[PDB]
Amino acid sequence: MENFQKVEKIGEGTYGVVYKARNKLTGEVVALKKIRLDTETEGVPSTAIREISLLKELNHPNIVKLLDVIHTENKLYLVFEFLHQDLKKFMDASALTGIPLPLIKSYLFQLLQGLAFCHSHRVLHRDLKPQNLLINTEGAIKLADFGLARAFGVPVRTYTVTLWYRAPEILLGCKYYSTAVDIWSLGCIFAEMVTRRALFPGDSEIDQLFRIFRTLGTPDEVVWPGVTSMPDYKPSFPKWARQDFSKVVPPLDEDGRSLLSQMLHYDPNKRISAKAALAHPFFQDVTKPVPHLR
Amino acid sequence: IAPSRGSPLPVLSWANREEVWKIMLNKEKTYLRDQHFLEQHPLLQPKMRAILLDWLMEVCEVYKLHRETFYLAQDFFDRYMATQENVVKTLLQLIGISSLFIAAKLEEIYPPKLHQFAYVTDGACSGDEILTMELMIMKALKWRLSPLTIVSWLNVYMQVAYLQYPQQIFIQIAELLDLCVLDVDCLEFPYGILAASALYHFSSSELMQKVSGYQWCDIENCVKWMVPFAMVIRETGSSKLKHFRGVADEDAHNIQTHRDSLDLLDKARA
Ligand SMILES: CNC(=O)[C@@H](NC(=O)[C@@H]1CN(C(=O)c2cnn(Cc3ccccc3)c2)CC12CN(C(=O)[C@H]1CC1(C)C)C2)[C@@H](C)OCCC1CCCCC1
Repeated sequence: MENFQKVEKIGEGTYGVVYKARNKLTGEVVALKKIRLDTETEGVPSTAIREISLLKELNHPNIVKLLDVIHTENKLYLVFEFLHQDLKKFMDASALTGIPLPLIKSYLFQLLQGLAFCHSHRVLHRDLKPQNLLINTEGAIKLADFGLARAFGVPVRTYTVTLWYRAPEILLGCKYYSTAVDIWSLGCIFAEMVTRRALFPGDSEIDQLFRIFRTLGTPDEVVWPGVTSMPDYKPSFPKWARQDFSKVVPPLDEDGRSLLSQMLHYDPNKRISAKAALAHPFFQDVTKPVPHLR
Repeated sequence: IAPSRGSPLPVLSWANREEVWKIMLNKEKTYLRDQHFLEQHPLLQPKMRAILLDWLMEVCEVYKLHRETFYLAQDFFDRYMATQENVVKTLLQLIGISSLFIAAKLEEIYPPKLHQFAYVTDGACSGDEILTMELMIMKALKWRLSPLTIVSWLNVYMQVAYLQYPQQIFIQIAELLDLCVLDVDCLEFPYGILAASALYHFSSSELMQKVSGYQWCDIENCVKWMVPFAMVIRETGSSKLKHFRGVADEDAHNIQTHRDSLDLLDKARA
């Protein structure tokens, strides 16, 4: 840690403080997460061990890089690449002017590429919110904060994810998570980039559900087989009609509304996958397929 | 590596099966095995490792830890020892229990607490030593703690087959793998090969190939090496699936169990 100069505190979690630090020699700027081992009765925190090993496995342009792990004295330092700001700060800074649609398109495309890679690794992120998405000044965006990530070689169970980005199957009591919960979060973020306002800013589990219902319409067995049989489903739920996406996300064209609607499909079994979303015509301008063998 | 290996994964809605498969195949390139690593520790004997791993399995049963947790600890232990030299018998319990502590923190939702890992050592390992050792191991392993274990390969294979009662079949194959892993010579075979060969002994070459992609030629040597182990298991009748308080029935086959494997190990090696 001799060659690092702390520049400013940029964060703080249960397991440590995060600092923006500058390599005094090379001039590199990194994000230092300092874990005070003296205060950890269970040693290296399980979330830190899990996140370190995962990031060493997941190398991708749209996944924050873990540059180093340094054990000095009684401190463990996680050295991460530094990105000047998160997506929440960028959206707030752009609230008056709005984010140009080609930049919204590029960011969503990149987010889905990083997510598709995680899903290919059989890893669920489970905490995709604007604060966990980092941008640089070169047009890139990366998934970050893998503390809640879990491998799904076997089902990942729900245990008694920020409310605003929580999928309705979770709110209704599903016993397991799926890759669809990550797609749901990105769908919420896609709408938030377009409207400059969180799509479903609930203040309780039931308020969050009703907010979803008021926009996408109250689910039924036709649009989501099994809803009425879910643990927290109540036949007393009010009957709201789905709203036209032209009113929900006005700046979006037909292709954008189509993708968003598939990312927010109620049925987890039918919600678009990350790889399928990348193939959606909304991204034809930004990508073109490769010849297929067989 | 196994150029004759096909891809058995079915079509996947959530990802590109070719990419999922390639990622699984790449694990063997990062996570190495050295069946002769004990030659780096002249004062150790292979039976000491069988004794240590058998004791870890029993610890896992007592705390109802997952089979994945036990196999993570086995892989951490084996890879760590390959990076070290001249370890003596009196330090194996600490290395083993610390490997299990790391594995439980990775894999379990609510892992036992550190003082619990010190407790089962019956006053031979303190909590502070376990804390020191977990860091030694993790750094020597370069924080590469996500191998595809022997038992996770069994779940992959059984899931391809799915997509008598599968749960009982699973624990019976797992029990053969539990016996084989006690013999350091098992490390001659890729974890995926070991799992495919155990499944073959409870099924057929056709099913083995369909769920693992390996051709018969790929597993023949492992199968022949595994023969005495499968025979001693077969002569006893395989164990039965058990219920575990606090564990959902649909997850019961993933709980690590423990039987008198050291005696079986002797009869097999004979
Ligand atoms: C006890 N049940 C089990 O383990 C199940 N396993 C899975 O489904 C596992 C867990 N998984 C998830 O969690 C999960 C998370 N998102 N999505 C996608 C999604 C999206 C929207 C809605 C729903 C899902 C999946 C998918 C899963 C199948 N995987 C694969 O890699 C496939 C390639 C392969 C064949 C090996 C991992 C069954 C299949 O296994 C058989 C049980 C049995 C094995 C033999 C012995 C007894 C138990």
